[PDB]
Amino acid sequence: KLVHDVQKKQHRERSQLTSRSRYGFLEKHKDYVKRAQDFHRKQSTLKVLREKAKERNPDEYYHAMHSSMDQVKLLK
Amino acid sequence: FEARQRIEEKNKESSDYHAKMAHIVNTINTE
Amino acid sequence: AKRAVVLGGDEKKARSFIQKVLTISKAKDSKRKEQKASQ
Amino acid sequence: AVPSVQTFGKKKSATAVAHVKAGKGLIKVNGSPITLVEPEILRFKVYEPLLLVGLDKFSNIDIRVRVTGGGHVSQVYAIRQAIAKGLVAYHQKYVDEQSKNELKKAFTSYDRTLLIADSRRPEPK
Amino acid sequence: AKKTRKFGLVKRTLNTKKTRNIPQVSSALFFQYNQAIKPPYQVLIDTNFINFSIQKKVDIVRGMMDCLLAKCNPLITDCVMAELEKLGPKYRIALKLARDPRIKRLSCSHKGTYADDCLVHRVLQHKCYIVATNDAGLKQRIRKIPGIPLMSVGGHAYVIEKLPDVF
Amino acid sequence: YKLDVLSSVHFVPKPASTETPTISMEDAQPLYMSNASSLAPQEI
Amino acid sequence: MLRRQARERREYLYRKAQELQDSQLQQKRQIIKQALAQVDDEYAATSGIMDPRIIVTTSRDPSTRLSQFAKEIKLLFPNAVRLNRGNYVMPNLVDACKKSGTTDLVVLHEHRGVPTSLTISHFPHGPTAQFSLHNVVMRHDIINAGNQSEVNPHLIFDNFTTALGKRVVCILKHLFNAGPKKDSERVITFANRGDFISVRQHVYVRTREGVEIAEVGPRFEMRLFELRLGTLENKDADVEWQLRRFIRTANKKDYL
Amino acid sequence: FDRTAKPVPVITSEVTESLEDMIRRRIQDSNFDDLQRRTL
RNA sequence: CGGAAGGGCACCACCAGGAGUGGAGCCUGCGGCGCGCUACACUGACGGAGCCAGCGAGACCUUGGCCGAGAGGUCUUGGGAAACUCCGUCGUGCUGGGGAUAGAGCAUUGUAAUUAUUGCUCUUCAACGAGGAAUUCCUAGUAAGCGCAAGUCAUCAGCUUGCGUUGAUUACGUCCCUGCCCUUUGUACACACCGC
Ligand SMILES: [Zn+2]
Repeated sequence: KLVHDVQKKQHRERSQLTSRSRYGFLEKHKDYVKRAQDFHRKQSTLKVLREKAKERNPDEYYHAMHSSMDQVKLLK
Repeated sequence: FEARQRIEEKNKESSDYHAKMAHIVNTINTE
Repeated sequence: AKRAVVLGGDEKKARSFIQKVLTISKAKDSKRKEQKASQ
Repeated sequence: AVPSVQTFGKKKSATAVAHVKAGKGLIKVNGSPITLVEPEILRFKVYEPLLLVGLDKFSNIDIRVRVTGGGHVSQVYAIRQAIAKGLVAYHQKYVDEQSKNELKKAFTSYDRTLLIADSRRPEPK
Repeated sequence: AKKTRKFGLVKRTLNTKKTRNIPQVSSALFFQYNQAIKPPYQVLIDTNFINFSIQKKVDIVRGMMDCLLAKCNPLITDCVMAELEKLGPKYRIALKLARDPRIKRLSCSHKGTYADDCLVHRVLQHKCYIVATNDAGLKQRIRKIPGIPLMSVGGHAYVIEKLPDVF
Repeated sequence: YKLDVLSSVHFVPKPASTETPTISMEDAQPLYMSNASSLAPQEI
Repeated sequence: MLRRQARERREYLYRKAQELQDSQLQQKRQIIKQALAQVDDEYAATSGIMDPRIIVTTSRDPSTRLSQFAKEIKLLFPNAVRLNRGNYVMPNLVDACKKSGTTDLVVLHEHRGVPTSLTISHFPHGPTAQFSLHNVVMRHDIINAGNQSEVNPHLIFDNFTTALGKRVVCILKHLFNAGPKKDSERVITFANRGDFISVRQHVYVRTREGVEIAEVGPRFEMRLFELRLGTLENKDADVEWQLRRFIRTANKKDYL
Repeated sequence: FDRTAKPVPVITSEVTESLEDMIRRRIQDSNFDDLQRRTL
């Protein structure tokens, strides 16, 4: 409503130390939250799979249970 | 020991500030 | 695995062409989908 | 097909899969003969069921054992459990049940943990 | 599907997951302008409009000319005429009013006597008429329809809403 | 009865069906035991 | 039997969800309760009916100091038995305790002889509380002073306010023995002072005028930092409450 | 600077006197929580 | 307020044993107190050979090839632990157990102060000769021995926590002692027993 543009200025983000450029790309918060979301998804699916393997119930019967290199490839 | 004392001091000052602002907004609403 | 077949010339480079065109179209489709997701 | 029968021996953490079929009379463990088991003292602990019951049945029977898991003593006990289970299973299946019962009686009068597993589960006081 | 089984499957659901017909816009419409409405106007009459005109003593043709400052042809459908006839003996004056050599009637092909749906469909299909009314439901539906002038009766004479050239 | 018919394994029959001097066939005493003789010496 | 345990843990999860929803409904209905004018589920099924039995057990290859401390906790509780876990896996341990029929487990962990962690588990798929216990002082650490009186002790709980405090006081209450005598001699105190609960044994006699207490037993401040729904075998069960350390108000928030 | 967690409280004579006085009050009142036996 | 009688329990008791702490060295929590680890050798040390697991899956680890005694470095690929078993050397001597300390050398890492650290080779071979007064813990896959992995909000990094491997001697009775507890109105319902 009542705000100067210099008040609305901009704030740039500084970069990795040039002496420490072996380890690259100093990570900020947007990258951190992307990484954390992907790791949370992996942990969720892994917990699901561990729960299912804990409740396998080993009497399940499904009917599907009744079943040179280029020269080698061409021959096969 | 210094950590303990500093936490105590910060909590005391925060409580005093909260009481002061509650009193100010009370005076605003009643005056 | 695929079927090992032997190719001569024009048919080989034509399959290279159709792979190129598929890759172009996949990139453009993904970019348009991302733009629509942002919108 | 060829008459075959598969059994499992299980000590502490030693699994022993045993395939038994008719054949020339060979007893092989992990691709080696049974006369070359590892600890060189418990070789008789693994000969125990053969010498208990006699050697003619094993002259008729082919046996292949493979073993995974567990230390040395645990593996030897799993091998002998798998051999006794396989032999009495083959005898129950493809020859007379009277000889099955005679074998079961001889083995369980010598040592019952030949056949059935001794899972030493805990207990509180 | 037990209730405990339902709860278990919902918990596993959360953990796992974590021809057509598009009617063309009329060629009469710059974005909301409706540039096919130039005088003399054609105005669709409704029953409540006739009755409130009788109540406030404004003439239809001449009061409408006083509103729009142009000649207006009022048109009455068969659905509206049937609603008047079914209202009947207490609105005999409204019926003799709507039956007139200048009120050019226009037919319809509808199974029913829903004047609101008749008028809404007319205006959806053509967008050359302006609608005359005083009813709130029809007002809201036509206000949602884009680019159609609404003309209500109110106060001492008619009022017109969605026309650009009101004056 | 209906629930035992449904959930049981073996055959179960219908339970029952639902003046004058009456006889009770089942007697919860050997029929030559007097009531005073059945009463204990502590409870009297 | 594995199908039994799976079915029962699923029903237990549903029952805890229902109890949470009904407790929120009770918090809603409490506003009406002041206009006109209780224990947990497992401890309700076995509140005062059956007396509990606990197994206090070491972590693994414990030092002599930790074994002394485990014996001290065994002497603090009534109906306790001491258990030396050596080469017991955790599934077989809780399986043997379930099979034996045991009300609860208390496993201890130390650091170079100084106890620091204590986890309690209620056994029919009950909750596990993980406490960090800091300021340990043992009777062995003090002196040859005699022996614990071992009578069915009285209980004292100070400054337990929130729903978390209610959960904790119910858990510890039902670890103790039910229905003590009126003139029961030793009293266990559970003081709460800013998330650091502290326990002490105290004997007391009523004097010619008042009371006079003697402090005995162990002496240590514990502090809860986890409360898991399933038993401690799982490490994948849902968490009912989890201590948050790297939050902004971490050094000011109480009962969190 | 600033800290991150509650400091573990050191036991002193004042707080242990306060605590034994609390227990004195509780016992003198004979009003303390116990797991009373279930009736019926 | 005190006693008596009857009864139960307990590796804070008895009984039978085992394994530690306290002696040396190293490490580490407390300010002298305490916890772990390695030793004091022949049920061993050393050299060859045999080989058997489980828990674990957020410029990196790597298979293979090269050279270097080793430590290591070099070029290429993708995203199977120890104790143990057998054969052999040594033999009772602080000896070859022990590896403190010291010297010399070789390589890696940071970096630039001839800086610090790590790993390897050779030489030097200290204390320790089975640990007083005392003290602790323990009854079965338990005590003890041996390694492997991971650091998943508290606690831990010469450490905590899991995991597998090898696996015993001795009680499993008694209230005699040292304690602790319960009862001294069957209250409850048959037979029996007891009867202030
Ligand atoms: Zn119509």
